[PDB]
Amino acid sequence: VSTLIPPKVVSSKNIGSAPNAKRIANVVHFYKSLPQGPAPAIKANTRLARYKAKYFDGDNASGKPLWHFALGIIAFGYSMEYYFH
Amino acid sequence: AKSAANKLDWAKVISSLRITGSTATQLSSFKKRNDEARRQLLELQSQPTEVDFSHY
Repeated sequence: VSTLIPPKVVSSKNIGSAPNAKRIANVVHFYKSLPQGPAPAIKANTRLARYKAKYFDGDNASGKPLWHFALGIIAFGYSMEYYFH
Repeated sequence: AKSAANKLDWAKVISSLRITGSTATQLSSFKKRNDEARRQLLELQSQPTEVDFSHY
């Protein structure tokens, strides 16, 4: 009966659809992400932290300090042998 | 001069591909083509709307 008008009804359409929820998720997801590996805190020491940073990161990740811990029990219990028997 | 309007109309058709299910905008183009075709045949069909007092 007249010139009907759905070319411009986008302004209040852009809430209900599914990429709108993904869009408002990931524009929030992107800003607080640190850019290029920044603030990783690669240097730390608390009298036991260099042990962790040298041994217990994902780079080395070897169980040989447990060996040393086992050696520590060889340092401990055998000396407890010297304290008991 | 209506050819530019209909050029814009087919530009809006190939952009109305983005909105499939236009209920009456394409029907508005239908009605304007309908009565435009009606008026052009009406003016081409029209005589000098008179009785010829000299001959007839």
